[PDB]
Amino acid sequence: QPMIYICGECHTENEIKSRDPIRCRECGYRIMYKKRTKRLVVFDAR
Amino acid sequence: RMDTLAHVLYYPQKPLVTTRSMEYLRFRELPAGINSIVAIASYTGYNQEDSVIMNRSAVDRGFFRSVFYRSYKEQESKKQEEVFEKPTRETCQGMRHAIYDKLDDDGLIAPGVRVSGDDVIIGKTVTLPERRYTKRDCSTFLRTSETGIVDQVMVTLNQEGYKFCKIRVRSVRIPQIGDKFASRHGQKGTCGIQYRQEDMPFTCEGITPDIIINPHAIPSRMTIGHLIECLQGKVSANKGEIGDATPFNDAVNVQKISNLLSDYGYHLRGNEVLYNGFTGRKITSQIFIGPTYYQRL
Amino acid sequence: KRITTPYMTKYERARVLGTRALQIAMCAPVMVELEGETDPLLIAMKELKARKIPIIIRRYLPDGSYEDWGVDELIISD
Amino acid sequence: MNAPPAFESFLLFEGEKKITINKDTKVPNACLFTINKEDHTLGNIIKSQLLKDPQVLFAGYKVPHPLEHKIIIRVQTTPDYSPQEAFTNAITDLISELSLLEERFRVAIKDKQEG
Amino acid sequence: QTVGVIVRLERETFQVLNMYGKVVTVRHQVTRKKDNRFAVALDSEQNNIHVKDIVKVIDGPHSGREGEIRHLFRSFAFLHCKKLVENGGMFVCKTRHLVLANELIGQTVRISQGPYKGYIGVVKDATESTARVELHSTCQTISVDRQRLTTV
Amino acid sequence: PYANQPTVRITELTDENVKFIIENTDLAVANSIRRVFIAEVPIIAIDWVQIDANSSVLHDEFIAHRLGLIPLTSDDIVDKLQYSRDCTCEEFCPECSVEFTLDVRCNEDQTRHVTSRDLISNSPRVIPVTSRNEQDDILIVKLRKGQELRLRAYAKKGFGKEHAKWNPTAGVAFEYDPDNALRHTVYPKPEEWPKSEYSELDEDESQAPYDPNGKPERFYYNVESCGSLRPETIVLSALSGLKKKLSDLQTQLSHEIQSDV
Amino acid sequence: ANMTFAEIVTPFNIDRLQELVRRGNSQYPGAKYIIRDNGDRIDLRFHP
Amino acid sequence: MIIPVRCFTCGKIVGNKWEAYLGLLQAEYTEGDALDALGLKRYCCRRMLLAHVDLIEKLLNYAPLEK
RNA sequence: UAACUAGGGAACCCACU
Ligand SMILES: [Zn+2]
Ligand SMILES: [Zn+2]
Ligand SMILES: [Zn+2]
Repeated sequence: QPMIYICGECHTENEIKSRDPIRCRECGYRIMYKKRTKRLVVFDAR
Repeated sequence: RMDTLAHVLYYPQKPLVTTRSMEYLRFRELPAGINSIVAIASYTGYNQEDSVIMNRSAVDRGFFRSVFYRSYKEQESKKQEEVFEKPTRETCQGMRHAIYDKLDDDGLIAPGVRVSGDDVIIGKTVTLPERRYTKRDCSTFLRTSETGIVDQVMVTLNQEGYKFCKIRVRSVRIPQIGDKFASRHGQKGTCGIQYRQEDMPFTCEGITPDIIINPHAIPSRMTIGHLIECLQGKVSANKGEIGDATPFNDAVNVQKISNLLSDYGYHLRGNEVLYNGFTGRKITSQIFIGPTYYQRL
Repeated sequence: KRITTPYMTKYERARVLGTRALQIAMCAPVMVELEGETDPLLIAMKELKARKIPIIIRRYLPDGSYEDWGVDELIISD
Repeated sequence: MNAPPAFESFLLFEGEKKITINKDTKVPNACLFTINKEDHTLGNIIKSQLLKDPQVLFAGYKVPHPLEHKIIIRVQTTPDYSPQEAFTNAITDLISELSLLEERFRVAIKDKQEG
Repeated sequence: QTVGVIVRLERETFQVLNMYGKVVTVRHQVTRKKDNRFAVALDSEQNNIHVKDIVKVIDGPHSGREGEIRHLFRSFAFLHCKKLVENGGMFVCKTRHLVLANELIGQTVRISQGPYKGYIGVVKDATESTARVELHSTCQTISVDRQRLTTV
Repeated sequence: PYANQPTVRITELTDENVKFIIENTDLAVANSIRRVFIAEVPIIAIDWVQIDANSSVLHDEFIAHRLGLIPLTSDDIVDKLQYSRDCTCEEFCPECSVEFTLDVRCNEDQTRHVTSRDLISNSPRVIPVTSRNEQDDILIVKLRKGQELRLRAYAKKGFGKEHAKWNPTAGVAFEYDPDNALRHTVYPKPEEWPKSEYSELDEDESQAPYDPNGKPERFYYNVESCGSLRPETIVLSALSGLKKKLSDLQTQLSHEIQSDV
Repeated sequence: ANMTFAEIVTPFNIDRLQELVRRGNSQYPGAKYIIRDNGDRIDLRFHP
Repeated sequence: MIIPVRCFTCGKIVGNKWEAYLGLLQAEYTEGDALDALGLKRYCCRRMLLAHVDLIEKLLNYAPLEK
């Protein structure tokens, strides 16, 4: 349910729901990026 | 940039042997290729007829390692309504046999998630116009033969005020057998085989070639600029400078480069005594070897 | 009287070996002994070398008539 | 995509044998030694040490394909000798030579460190 | 939970004879189930019967007739007789009263044993013994024995 | 029919290379020794990186690849460590691995250089070579303000046959017959070929007279270490490893002869 | 592992084809389908 | 983009020598003298430093998307 | 108490042998 996006301009942690427009809540920039996943990221060092 | 079909080399190098026009092409600042120690030799017959033998130990150290970027875009539309959501078998029709749990609650995959072919990255459901299934699956998957890591997910509005997402997938490309490599003289060729450092031939100083090209690639092609660039690269790497290969320059000829190379304790024509990597016996013919600029195609 | 060649053509070799291999793979009784051979291709080869294949080749003449030749009646290339 | 894992050059998977013995039929007193997960590093020393043996009439090794990781060593000996004991004696001589080389290298380390 | 076969096509309803012997009248919006054409049923002689097999009725309320197998259940068999005129020849009889005439999927795992030890992957496909693990670090998907996998 | 009696003369011993001569041995033995130098001397290198946070301009595979190539001090610990595949633990354990931790956060306006000083070991003796207590530190990534790199790395034992990050040598210089007395290489014009470092001829000579009875002996070495092992330890562990491979082959061959006969 | 050849089951190759079927489509030296005598196709990709 | 940890050809460590190479170059050394002062003797290690382009300093001019 | 598929066309551009 709670989804976080990162604004492309001001780099703000943005809690928004679904079906509401992609709109930064304090600078109005309309491009946001997903945060890095919380799953296990393991690489061999080759 | 969420460019479709982007390729980036890990360790691009400016050429040791350059023309003076490359200062204005800005090739020094955005180079495409690596200066590689290259012997022109017939070794085990795996470089025959426009093929090369790559050093596996060099490739393990990041030699010509590149990263491939592919961007996937998808819109949700209101006509029939499409929505970015994670599909569920109890309420969606046409779902493939893919791991839909890689998607988040917004129907989109997160950066850092490993993906394979026919893996959903954007979950899209379109409502049926008219029971067991009320929504139809219209999700987007990767290409069937493509894997990688999700690099970046960008979500925005499009021109018509609809939700718009772009997903960049990061794929690390190790140089392998069949990858196409070219010199700066029209001498293209796939990789025939990769030998480790102990299998490669070596000079008396322990230098093994990064790439071995066939001698038969030269004479019918008459790419003498390849050999002169190799000689000048040897002189430049030993001297500690960048060699000038502007074409119509009378201050640079083969004899001057040869005398400069002879000043650094090498044979003036760029030949070296190589030893067999398998038996240790030195090769009867002395092999032309030096640094020359290859590009990963 | 048969007027076609007494030698057995390579096309006849190919089709006879394929047909016999398909028959052997479909559990036709083998006309020769088997020294542990399993692939029906090699069994058909051994049957052809022994001239034991129970196949009649009907060679069609261009005028409409035909000529029936046994595999054993024909000269094997090898 | 089709890249073999890097351990297959030296790790025996479950089922195979390290070294197999096969008798060579066309000549007497000859055997073929198929050794898995090995390369020129071991085949060359075994081949040369067998070549030092006067009772060995043939000694050669080869890698049939560089993409796979087996070597085939062919040893033919005199009739009063067998390729199996020739191979055994070659390995024993290589082991003793390496032991002597290791202890003399250690002595040289102490000599150079102590001046 | 209940299957059935339609006996008559009507304009807005389906006339379906289920395992009752009673014809029901239901609306159009029934669902469809995949028929088990390779199912096995057992008669009173414990003989194996399958689809399109002629069986005789020797017990039950309608003993004496003969039918053909169309669909199968755990303890029931559907029968057809072309001379029988009720409900288009459809009927049902019990099987024993006749005679012949993974959770691992999608889970992140660690290969804890073997040559691939320490590699982190996601199970694409799995069986009782082996599992297809999509390695996070490489582009490979490999078959790993499930005794060598640890769910992380 | 018997073994060689090889002799060792060491001409230069340094913390970065060993320069020695092996005489009275065969060419195949010398070449196999060089091959074991490059490929079959085990050291400790990073082979398992768990990225927790990476805000840098370099992606996670790039950082992991760079971490694998960082050499670690492996002397007298690589012998105690088992191979990770051969050890019975579930995850890594101290008996087969060394745990590394890196956690760098850039909060300053200056560029933060994540180097091998930031690689923090759980073993006091398996540390990056540049962190030994002169030389600068191996740069991993450069960070601007707001960027971070948090990771847990595990360093295990392997040899260069598997991956070049476990190659302990930089340059294995190898020579035999510096005056070309055997004519194993044939110079079309021997006058223009420079003399070897180990050449024993005058300036007027170009190559030695042909020796028809000669064999290759007196092999010249210069084993330059990458710092993961001492060069003398590289040579000693190479001899021990080749001995171990020969002994294992002897064991399997004895079992195969016993089973066949 | 992608392209397949339809091998007819004989008593001479019943065991080899049986272990090929048992390995399935996931392993490389395996099989993709079983074709019965009545033309019924058994998919080995989805485990029966 | 950044200096490789090892020379591709031989495997000598060169990842610790880029900043020292830049410091020697601004100390009015020639490139050959700077390579000689860092101990890079083989030309395989010399062109790792001679031909390197540090794209990472240009990548750092862009602000990260999260902070 | 595993309900099992893929989707159009027309033009242009680029690359490859
Ligand atoms: Zn904002
Ligand atoms: Zn352990
Ligand atoms: Zn180097």
